[PDB]
Amino acid sequence: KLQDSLDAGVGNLVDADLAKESAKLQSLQTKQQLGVQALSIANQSSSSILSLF
Amino acid sequence: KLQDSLDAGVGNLVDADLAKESAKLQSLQTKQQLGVQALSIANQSSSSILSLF
Repeated sequence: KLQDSLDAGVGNLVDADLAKESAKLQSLQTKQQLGVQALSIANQSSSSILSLF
Repeated sequence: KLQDSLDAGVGNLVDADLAKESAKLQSLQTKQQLGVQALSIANQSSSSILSLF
């Protein structure tokens, strides 16, 4: 019983809560796609003054 | 007879009625799977605004 107690304790110290991780993964993936789109939008800005000449 | 009565009293004090526990187990498993589906639907919420950009 004491060994099972130490195993449950080590699991309480280290084990991750994966159900949080799935939601944070989905949010971070959507944020990555939005950041790539924002990078393209920022990249377009330089060409607007090409029409000036 | 007095020992039999004391054992019956201890059983009345601590023992559980498992027939209620069976229906509670079925309802709780169904509620757990429904909560997992609700969690997935909550995780999908962020994706809708990618279409706007």
